Amino acid sequence: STIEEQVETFLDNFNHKAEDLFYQSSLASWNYNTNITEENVQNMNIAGDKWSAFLKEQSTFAQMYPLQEIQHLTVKLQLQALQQNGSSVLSEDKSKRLNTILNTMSTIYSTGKVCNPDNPQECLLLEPGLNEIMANSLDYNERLWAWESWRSEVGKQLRPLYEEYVVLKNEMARANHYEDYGDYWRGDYEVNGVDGYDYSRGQLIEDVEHTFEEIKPLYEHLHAYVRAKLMNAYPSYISPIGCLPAHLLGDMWGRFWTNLYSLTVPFGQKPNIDVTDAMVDQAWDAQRIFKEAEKFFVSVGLPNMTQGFWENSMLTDPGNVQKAVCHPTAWDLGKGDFRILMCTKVTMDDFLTAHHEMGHIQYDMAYAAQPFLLRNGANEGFHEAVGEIMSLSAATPKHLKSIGLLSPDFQEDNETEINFLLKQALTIVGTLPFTYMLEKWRWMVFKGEIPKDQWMKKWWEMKREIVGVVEPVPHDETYCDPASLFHVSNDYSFIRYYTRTLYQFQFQEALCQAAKHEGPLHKCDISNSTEAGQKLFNMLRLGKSEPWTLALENVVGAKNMNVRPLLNYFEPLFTWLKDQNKNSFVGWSTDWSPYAD
Amino acid sequence: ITNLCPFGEVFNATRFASVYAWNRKRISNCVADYSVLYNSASFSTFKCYGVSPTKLNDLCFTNVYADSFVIRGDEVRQIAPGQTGKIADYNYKLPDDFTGCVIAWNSNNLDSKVGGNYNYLYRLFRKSNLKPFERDISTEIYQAGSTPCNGVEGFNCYFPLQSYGFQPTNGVGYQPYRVVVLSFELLHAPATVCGP
Ligand SMILES: *[C@@H]1O[C@H](CO)[C@@H](O[C@@H]2O[C@H](CO)[C@@H](O[C@@H]3O[C@H](CO[C@H]4O[C@H](CO)[C@@H](O)[C@H](O)[C@@H]4O)[C@@H](O)[C@H](O[C@H]4O[C@H](CO)[C@@H](O)[C@H](O)[C@@H]4O)[C@@H]3O)[C@H](O)[C@H]2NC(C)=O)[C@H](O)[C@H]1NC(C)=O
Ligand SMILES: *[C@@H]1O[C@H](CO)[C@@H](O[C@@H]2O[C@H](CO)[C@@H](O[C@@H]3O[C@H](CO[C@H]4O[C@H](CO)[C@@H](O)[C@H](O[C@H]5O[C@H](CO)[C@@H](O)[C@H](O)[C@@H]5O)[C@@H]4O)[C@@H](O)[C@H](O)[C@@H]3O)[C@H](O)[C@H]2NC(C)=O)[C@H](O)[C@H]1NC(C)=O
Ligand SMILES: *[C@@H]1O[C@H](CO)[C@@H](O[C@@H]2O[C@H](CO)[C@@H](O[C@@H]3O[C@H](CO)[C@@H](O)[C@H](O)[C@@H]3O)[C@H](O)[C@H]2NC(C)=O)[C@H](O)[C@H]1NC(C)=O
Ligand SMILES: *[C@@H]1O[C@H](CO)[C@@H](O[C@@H]2O[C@H](CO)[C@@H](O)[C@H](O)[C@H]2NC(C)=O)[C@H](O)[C@H]1NC(C)=O
Ligand SMILES: *[C@@H]1O[C@H](CO)[C@@H](O[C@@H]2O[C@H](CO)[C@@H](O)[C@H](O)[C@H]2NC(C)=O)[C@H](O)[C@H]1NC(C)=O
Ligand SMILES: *[C@@H]1O[C@H](CO)[C@@H](O)[C@H](O)[C@H]1NC(C)=O
Ligand SMILES: [Zn+2]
Repeated sequence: STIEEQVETFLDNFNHKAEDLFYQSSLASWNYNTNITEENVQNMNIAGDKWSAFLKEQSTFAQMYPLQEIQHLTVKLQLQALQQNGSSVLSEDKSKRLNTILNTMSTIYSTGKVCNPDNPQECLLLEPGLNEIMANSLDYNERLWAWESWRSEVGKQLRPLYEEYVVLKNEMARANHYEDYGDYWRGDYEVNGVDGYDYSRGQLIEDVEHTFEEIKPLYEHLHAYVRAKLMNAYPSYISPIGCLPAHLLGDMWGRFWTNLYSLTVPFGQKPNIDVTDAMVDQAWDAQRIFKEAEKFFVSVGLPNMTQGFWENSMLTDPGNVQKAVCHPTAWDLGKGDFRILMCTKVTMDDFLTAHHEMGHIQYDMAYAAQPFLLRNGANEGFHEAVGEIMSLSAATPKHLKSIGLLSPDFQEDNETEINFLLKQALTIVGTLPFTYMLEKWRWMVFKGEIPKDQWMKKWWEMKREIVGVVEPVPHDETYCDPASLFHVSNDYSFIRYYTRTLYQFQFQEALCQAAKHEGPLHKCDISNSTEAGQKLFNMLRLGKSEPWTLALENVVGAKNMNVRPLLNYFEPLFTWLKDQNKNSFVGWSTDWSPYAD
Repeated sequence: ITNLCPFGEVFNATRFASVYAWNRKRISNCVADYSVLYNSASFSTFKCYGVSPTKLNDLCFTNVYADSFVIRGDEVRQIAPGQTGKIADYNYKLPDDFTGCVIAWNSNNLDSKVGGNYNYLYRLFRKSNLKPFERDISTEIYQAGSTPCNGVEGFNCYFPLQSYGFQPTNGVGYQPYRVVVLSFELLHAPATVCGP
């Protein structure tokens, strides 16, 4: 009848009663996210309020056990979680009010629509309407209209919501003894009570900023090189020392420069590494895509997707009729129900994203065995990294020739390697300044360093300063351009994409030793490598039972994140860009903007 | 006597019992062709212990028992001699050396309804483990603390029965499997069950 024995029993009783109620909440949230109606929001609201009231009930019990008396840290960590108070602290009105705010933004993003000025009866959603424009259009004004109208007609709707969202999210965080909501989010990386492996929430900022400074020179030359090619694409619209206009970047916010490959390819005469045309030419559908991703994980010893996956997942836009959150989401609903929601198109982009969000699923499956509260990635960065391990191997030309998307005569040469490296760089390098900048803006807004008065002022200052991107149209404080992105608007921490980008090369480095691939790291393609998969698996099955600092060392041999593997990947491109830019400016001035005054 | 065994009554039953209160029916005065069971091939798990099925057909007993109940898929592994876990500790314990057979099949289409089927229970807590073939249906509130419970749930006081949640969408491990455990007995009394 010791305290530790009582807590084990109390967690066990919790783990068994908890599973179904979470499953119900997941199951209702699935209905809304697949099919936005007013009714499904009510049902989703009820399921989550039922689950929240359960936690508040258990939290009250959990808070009665003296935390410090628990010896085994695996048990101690579960008990610690159950004492959190979470959102229960919010008064009932303030609690219902924030839930209503979040649902209103969630719907606005996925169902907001801007109508054509010449014809007001033809209106366009974000997906597929506006995303397609930003991803394949070569006309400046068309891209400008899509970019600006989405910000002005939808972003301005989100502004008064985000304002009150910050206030309530701050209330809740500071009541759980965090310094702001940004602190709460950073607590995901926190490690406590483990000698030599602890990680302070403050340490995360130091590391992100310290690592970032080593990325700047690579990015600057990528930036300088893209601006050079862009200056030919859009003749009179680009300054040779200025920042890049935001709407010319390849997608809606310039998060991934991927679609700029067509304008920025180094060697156009060499066969195309963008297999989008081959996929279309070979009549691939989304079924073929996910089956080729399933086939991949199996090649390294991982399991097939469950029958319930193929049965219940939404892998194509349901149609005009049913209104769905078209953003790629990977779903662990509990009780062995795994699903993917993604409005797949026949592109190399979606082909690679299928491997990404399916890697997400494999991780969910691997740690299914853990006790309820430990079913989760080691940290947000780990989870968002497993898929990009695969995306790294799948995108390689050797793998693409392997699955028939490249002609069987195509053989690699140096121009081919550069082409591949450049495309990988547009996706992977380009997002790092974008990602870091955004999260810094939120952390400053949440902390209170940016007043409500200067949100959009300071936002675009940092876009020019850090990302090297300028707005094509001056935006006053009626806007809320951060909220126009899925993560900002749907309440998801974004720093998880920065850390995952450093993680994925550390993991790749350790896996290409396990497959004993010799050569440069950018030709790895771990496939048919049971030895590699088993090394990766042995870390996934742990879930969150071990601190990520430890689990990361178990694979790569590193207590912390490092950029050396990332820069070693792109090293051959790095020297190449330096030589291409010898007669071009590198860097930018914050002052030039593509408009008056 | 040449009455074929009412196996169809147990294996094809409209409804099965919750595992914590498993249901056993005695088969008497009957001729049992055991091969026709394995030759239905519907079953996912069909393991026999302490006897060979081939030899089992040409063999007589004073009485045969069939214990039926339902549990989760990944919990079927606990219906085997010398096993530990939530089911074999507080619900249905087979002896370590056991003569009998364990039969199970996926019951998803039958016992899981949309929205959830909760009528299926399982014992979650008990003071001590079950002896083999012991059966417990006490509804007294488990007490984990020095503080008494007064017959109600509360702090360190948990109602000992939990409810299974079966939806069609669950993973195979969480899906409902139906289990039939075949006991044989030999008394100082005339055998009433044989094969051809
Ligand atoms: C991971 O592991 C899988 C499984 O091993 C690999 O998939 C195999 O890939 C190889 C080659 O890609 C397949 O082998 C065969 O390749 C033939 C290519 O022809 C040859 O080219 C020249 C001559 O043209 C020669 O040097 C040499 O013979 C080459 O093999 C294909 O044309 C064959 O396809 C034929 O299959 C049937 C069988 O007779 C014929 O009827 C057809 O008409 C067709 O022509 C043949 O398939 C091998 O089959 C693949 N295995 C599987 C199970 O699919 C992956 O490549 C590997 N991945 C990585 C990254 O290593
Ligand atoms: C996307 O989500 C939307 C959600 O709005 C889905 O649209 C719904 O689709 C379902 C399909 O199952 C419809 O639900 C059905 O409604 C039937 C209506 O029946 C009426 O007559 C009955 C007379 O016997 C009466 O019982 C019934 O309800 C009343 O009594 C109930 C208690 O008995 C009570 O709970 C109700 O509140 C009400 O008072 C109706 O008057 C019903 O017979 C069916 O059993 C079933 O429930 C919804 O109507 C749809 N919602 C709409 C149209 O707004 C849509 O399908 C989803 N998309 C996809 C692809 O699935
Ligand atoms: C539980 O019920 C199922 C049926 O719902 C039983 O399976 C059935 O077994 C009988 C065996 O006599 C099968 O009948 C056979 O049909 C052929 C048809 O050509 C006939 O020629 C044979 O002589 C024989 O009579 C029947 O088809 C079969 N049904 C199904 C759907 O498989 C099952 O045996 C029952 N379980 C138990 C333990 O009794
Ligand atoms: C979570 O909220 C509860 C609200 O009850 C807090 O419990 C209270 O704590 C304060 C200070 O310790 C006391 O004045 C109250 O008496 C407590 N509650 C009750 C019911 O008496 C709890 O402190 C909060 N969580 C944390 C970590 O502080
Ligand atoms: C994963 O699923 C695939 C696709 O269903 C399986 O491939 C089939 O395997 C069976 C027998 O193993 C063959 O008869 C089929 O022709 C295969 N292709 C199909 C059905 O399209 C594969 O075996 C599964 N792998 C694992 C490990 O379960
Ligand atoms: C690629 O670069 C190597 C580096 O040593 C160089 O020697 C060679 O010219 C190139 N290989 C080709 C063109 O096949
Ligand atoms: Zn992801």
